Amino acid sequence: GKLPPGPSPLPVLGNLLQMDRKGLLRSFLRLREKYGDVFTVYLGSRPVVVLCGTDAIREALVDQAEAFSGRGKIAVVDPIFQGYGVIFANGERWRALRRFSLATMRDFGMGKRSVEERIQEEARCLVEELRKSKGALLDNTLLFHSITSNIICSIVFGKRFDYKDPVFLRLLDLFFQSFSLISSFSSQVFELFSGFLKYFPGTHRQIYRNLQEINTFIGQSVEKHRATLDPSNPRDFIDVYLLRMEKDKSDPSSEFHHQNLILTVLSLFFAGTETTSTTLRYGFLLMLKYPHVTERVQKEIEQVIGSHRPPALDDRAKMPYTDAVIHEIQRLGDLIPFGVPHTVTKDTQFRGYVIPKNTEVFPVLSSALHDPRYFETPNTFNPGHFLDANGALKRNEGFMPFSLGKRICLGEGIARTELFLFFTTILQNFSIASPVPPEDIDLTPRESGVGNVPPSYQIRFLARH
Ligand code: HEM
Ligand SMILES: OC[C@H]1O[C@@H](O[C@H]2[C@H](O)[C@@H](O)[C@H](OCCCCCC3CCCCC3)O[C@@H]2CO)[C@H](O)[C@@H](O)[C@@H]1O
Ligand SMILES: OC[C@H]1O[C@H](O[C@H]2[C@H](O)[C@@H](O)[C@H](OCCCCCC3CCCCC3)O[C@@H]2CO)[C@H](O)[C@@H](O)[C@@H]1O
Ligand SMILES: OC[C@H]1O[C@H](O[C@H]2[C@H](O)[C@@H](O)[C@H](OCCCCCC3CCCCC3)O[C@@H]2CO)[C@H](O)[C@@H](O)[C@@H]1O
Ligand SMILES: OC[C@H]1O[C@H](O[C@H]2[C@H](O)[C@@H](O)[C@H](OCCCCCC3CCCCC3)O[C@@H]2CO)[C@H](O)[C@@H](O)[C@@H]1O
Ligand SMILES: c1ccc(-c2ccc([C@@H](c3ccccc3)n3ccnc3)cc2)cc1
Ligand SMILES: c1ccc(-c2ccc([C@H](c3ccccc3)n3ccnc3)cc2)cc1
Ligand SMILES: c1ccc(-c2ccc([C@H](c3ccccc3)n3ccnc3)cc2)cc1
Repeated sequence: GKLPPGPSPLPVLGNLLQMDRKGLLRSFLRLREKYGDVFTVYLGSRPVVVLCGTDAIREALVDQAEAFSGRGKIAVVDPIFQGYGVIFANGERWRALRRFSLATMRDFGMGKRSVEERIQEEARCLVEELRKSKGALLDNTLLFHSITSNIICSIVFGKRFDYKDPVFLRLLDLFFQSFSLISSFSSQVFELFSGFLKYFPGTHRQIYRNLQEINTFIGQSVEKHRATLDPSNPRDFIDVYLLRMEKDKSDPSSEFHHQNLILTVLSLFFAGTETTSTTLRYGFLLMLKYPHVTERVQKEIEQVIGSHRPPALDDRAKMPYTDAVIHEIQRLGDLIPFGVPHTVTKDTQFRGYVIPKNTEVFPVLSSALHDPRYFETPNTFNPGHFLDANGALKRNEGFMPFSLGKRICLGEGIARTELFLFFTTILQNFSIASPVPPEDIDLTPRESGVGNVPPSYQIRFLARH
């Protein structure tokens, strides 16, 4: 009849500066061990419910799907205004964002050319590019960001970029390069007081460069498309925009808004490719640790796909072992350990407790991905987790990398497709190696960030013959 049990928000002088997973995990584990699978922790004076393990998470996201279908909130984590929710002042801006997001999402699933085909084309170009390395040790970060990003570029501009095209490299840099922001508590307060909120990284110097060349490219590309536009046959998304602009008679202010909102949406699409990239990077790090598994996968590729044709999405149905391996990669990859926050849409009764309407809830996906109740070896790579006695693919309750229920990842489809095609196409044409012996491969993620990302590592792709 009350909120789940948990620690008190007090004392206030109890260091409101929690900043690190190595210590947040320690705290998380302690709380779960003491209060159970469902507890409440406070962010400032804000109650946040935490769900642990496969059972609790599915009972909420699935069994009471509607109740737990509310969107999470963006809360201040700093000691000042700690816990306060932050929102856009104009509710319409938000609704417009959701609208364009969905519309654009629908448009990308259209066209004569399928996404699978573009991913195959990209996989082909990746193979060729890797060959040029003649097996030298390299950091696959740039190329893995490149292959997922190029799919969006292909869809938008009509064709992919060459990996070394300056515009493309500046684009990858704009979205994924880390930059340093220098400021004091006082200077940040002063900015807000002056009416400015600069949240994203990049000083004039840093970003003005990339951005300037990028805009020029977009400008002229929109120009070329317009000069050769065929209303009967839209080639790509730029055409779709030009056509869906016919009779868009609106003042400069409103025109600006429509245009910039599209760019903002495309930006989110680009950022989203990072989850797939990271999963691929984690996957290959894992393959380095298990050379024999990698070989089995290559063997299955040989049996089903052969070596005279590129892998196709429908080949996955006949490749249970590789499928199982990819599942393990996502499971152990554990990209979003804490899950994405939700809110209950009404006072909700859950396992004897009452979660007030609008309360934030975190389904800790990591605690499910490593659930000893459903995975025989929760902390060890094991394809058996998804295979029956006859080696056929089988599902596992603990597997929920894309989350579950009504808010399940809208991109799970394209992500799975890219994972499969990139993973199999690469291993079909290459074997991999590292100075670091298998038994010494460390799967520990970077200490920074909210998600799990493999730290930089060296790997070599040996062309097969
Ligand atoms: C291996 C890759 C990916 C993983 C593991 C993943 C994971 C997730 C997870 C766990 C959520 C939160 C679900 C919840 O609220 O409970 C989420 C949401 C979402 N993802 Fe992904 N994602 C991936 C790829 C993608 C891609 C490629 C896109 C974009 C095209 C994308 C778009 C979204 C969107 C729009 C949502 C919010 C959905 C909603 O609340 O209704 N994701 N994703
Ligand atoms: O004085 C106005 C100047 O406008 C420049 O930019 C044009 C561009 O040529 C024209 O393409 C643009 O509309 C399209 C760009 C807006 C974003 C469209 C998005 C579509 C999806 C992919 C990302 C871009 O409108 C701009 C004007 O509002 C023109 O280049 C100049 O020639 C013209 O003199
Ligand atoms: O509130 C009183 C307690 O404060 C400290 O414990 C804190 C820890 O310092 C603090 O690190 C911990 O943080 C818990 C919240 C973060 C982990 C739980 C979830 C947060 C949201 C994302 C998913 C995980 O909360 C504990 C309980 O509040 C002190 O260490 C305790 O001695 C004291 O009893
Ligand atoms: O249509 C108005 C909507 O208002 C609320 O939605 C919130 C959303 O829950 C809330 O997530 C959203 O936040 C705005 C986007 C997140 C902040 C982004 C900025 C954070 C600081 C750095 C710059 C970016 O604001 C919306 C209101 O403007 C209500 O919850 C919705 O039910 C209602 O539909
Ligand atoms: O037609 C209504 C649709 O509602 C949901 O789709 C939502 C998704 O639930 C919802 O996640 C999505 O949000 C679009 C904005 C994405 C987040 C943007 C923020 C990211 C973090 C920084 C601030 C901005 O908008 C979609 C389209 O409205 C349902 O999931 C869909 O099934 C349903 O078709
Ligand atoms: C209740 C109590 C505490 C928290 C909490 C929220 C965030 C963090 C902390 C964090 C650190 C590492 C992984 C995930 C989150 N953080 C700080 C800035 N951005 C993320 C630590 C704790 C959330 C709810
Ligand atoms: C293909 C399609 C779009 C883009 C693109 C390029 C730059 C931006 C640009 C941006 C600027 C800085 C960081 C991220 C994106 N933006 C965002 C909102 N309005 C402008 C957005 C999108 C790049 C390639
Ligand atoms: C339109 C298109 C895409 C999105 C979008 C929404 C959320 C994210 C968000 C994400 C945010 C930043 C980097 C990588 C991913 N995410 C995480 C898991 N699944 C998605 C990325 C993109 C929003 C609107």
